[PDB]
Parts: sequence; structure tokens; C-alpha cells
Amino acid sequence: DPVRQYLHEIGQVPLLTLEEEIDLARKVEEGMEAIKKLSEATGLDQELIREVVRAKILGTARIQKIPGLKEKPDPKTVEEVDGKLKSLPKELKRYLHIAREGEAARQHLIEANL
Amino acid sequence: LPAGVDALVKDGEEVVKGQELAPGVVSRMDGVALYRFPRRVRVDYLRKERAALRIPLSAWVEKEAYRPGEVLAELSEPYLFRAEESGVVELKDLAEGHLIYLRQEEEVVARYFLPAGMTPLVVEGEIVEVGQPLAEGKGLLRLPRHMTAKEVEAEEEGDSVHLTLFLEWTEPKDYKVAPHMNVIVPEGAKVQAGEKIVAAIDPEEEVIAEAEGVVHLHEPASILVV
Repeated sequence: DPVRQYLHEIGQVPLLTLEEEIDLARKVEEGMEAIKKLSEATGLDQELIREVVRAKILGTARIQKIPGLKEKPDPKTVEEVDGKLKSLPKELKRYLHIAREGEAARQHLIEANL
Repeated sequence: LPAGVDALVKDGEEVVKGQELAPGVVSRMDGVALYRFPRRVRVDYLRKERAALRIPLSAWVEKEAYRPGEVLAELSEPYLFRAEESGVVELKDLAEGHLIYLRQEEEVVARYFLPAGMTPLVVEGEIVEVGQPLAEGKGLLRLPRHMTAKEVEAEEEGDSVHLTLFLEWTEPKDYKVAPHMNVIVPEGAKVQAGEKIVAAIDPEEEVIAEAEGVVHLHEPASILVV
């Protein structure tokens, strides 16, 4: 039964306290703006390294493997980018990890208020 | 974990099956834990100084490094700590030990150190002269339990010996963090002067380092161990 299914699937996680809420939004926005400052780093665009964050977070190649026969090139437009900022000093790297944790925060947030 | 209760375990410390992380908290698995939404932080600052002092040689314990409670001198009877200068005093009294700043007008002429059992003979601001009775030690007169004496000094004149220390104490102060705030510094970190401690809703509600010291996170809202 697919209805009561999601009914028990949502209650599988607590919602949030004001604290947790504000914290979530905190690391979210800090992460995204970290992505901004990162866009100023290697000359990458605003939305580019963002979806790339999803490339190395939301899973393995499964994300862009089948978004239709055309969405956006994985081995070309993504791969090199994944390796282009790996060569970079402490500042750009800390901004990187900030991006990661931030997007994850977005997710958790979403589920509660889901 | 209930509001206000602290964690008897330090942050990021391996805990064991059934082991106590708090009065009522039981960890049923082996692994490392972490603080989650702490409600307090104790920042213990350090303060230096260069201060002279004197007491008979039949007293002086004759040590360089005086540990927090390392026994100080001997002192046949209640020797009077005698002022070598005139100026308004400052009673800085800290735990068992007292400190006295001698300044005329504004500028300080000199600062004197008063270990345990050495009592102030004048309230702060009250004028003192040279040779004027300043303190009284008796018997024990040992070093404070939170302080440390670095770089001993040697000056010998008659019965009463003169000596100076760079002794640097600790001035701890805590802060109660709020839901609209978040910690910017790691547990057990060594802060700089005016270091960012906790970022808040308003940039003003934040906390900086009073002078310089160590941050200890406490009263976590809960603790998670993997």
C-alpha cells in the first residue's frame, strides 16, 4: 500500500527545533556563498560547481547517468572540473567542503518541512 | 539530554558500552561521540605580569618554577610585607592570592605579588608610603592553586631577600550561547586576541576573545556517538 507507505516514510525523521532550523539555514547559506567565492576562484560559473557538488555528493555516476539521452555531459563538462579544484590551496578547499556540508543541510531541512 | 545538564565526557572522546557521558546518559555502543548544540562555553584566559616581592631568606623556599600550589617559603613569624614605594594601591585579589598595583597619579610605579595567606593591609585606593606596611604572610604562605611562577629572580640584602616573578595566572570566564547563535571555534582551541567565538543572528550578539585563552564547550543539548 503506497499511501500509508509514504505516511510512515515521513515520520521516520523528527521535524526540527528552532535551534536546528536556524542552524540548517546557517550552513545552507554559508555553503552556497562558499560556492560563490569558489566561482571567483578557478573562474567557474555560479551554477556549475553547484551541480558538480551534487555530482560528488548525491551519489556516484548514477546522478547524470540517465537524465534522458541528453541533459549535460558527465565525462566532459563535469569530470575535469572535479579534478580542476583538487589542485588548489587551503582557502579554495575549505570553501569546497563548506559547499558540500551546506547542500546536505539543504536536503535535511527539506525533509522535515516535507 | 535535559536543559542545563553537562557532559562528564570531553568532546570527541572515545566512550564505551554503558559508560556515563552524563548523570543519566548511557552509551550502549563503543565509539567516538560529538557535542550537539552546546548551551555553554568556558573560555579560560591567561594573563601575564612582571611583579616583584620580598620576604626574609629564612623564609624563601628557593624555587624557580612554582607550580599551582608549590609550597612557598617558611617565614619564622608574621613578617610584614613592607612597601618600597608610594602610590595609590590596587587590590586585584585573585582566589587565595592578592595582587597590588602601586601607581602615583596615573602611571604605575610597580606591582607586588601576594601569595596565599598574605593579607592586604589597605583597601584599594588608600594611599601608602615607603616602608609602609603592605601585607602579612605567616607560616605556610604558599603559591595559588591556579597560577604559575616563571623566571625566578635573585636579590639578596640582609635578612629580607628580594625576588621578582613573571608569574602568569588564569582568568576564566564562560558564555551562554543561544539558539540564534552557532560556534565558530573547535573544542579545546587556543583563541587569539579578539577571536571569533560564536556567530549569531546579529553580528553584535556574537562573542570575541576577551584577551587570550582556551575554549571549553559544555552543556551540549545532546551528544551523538558513532
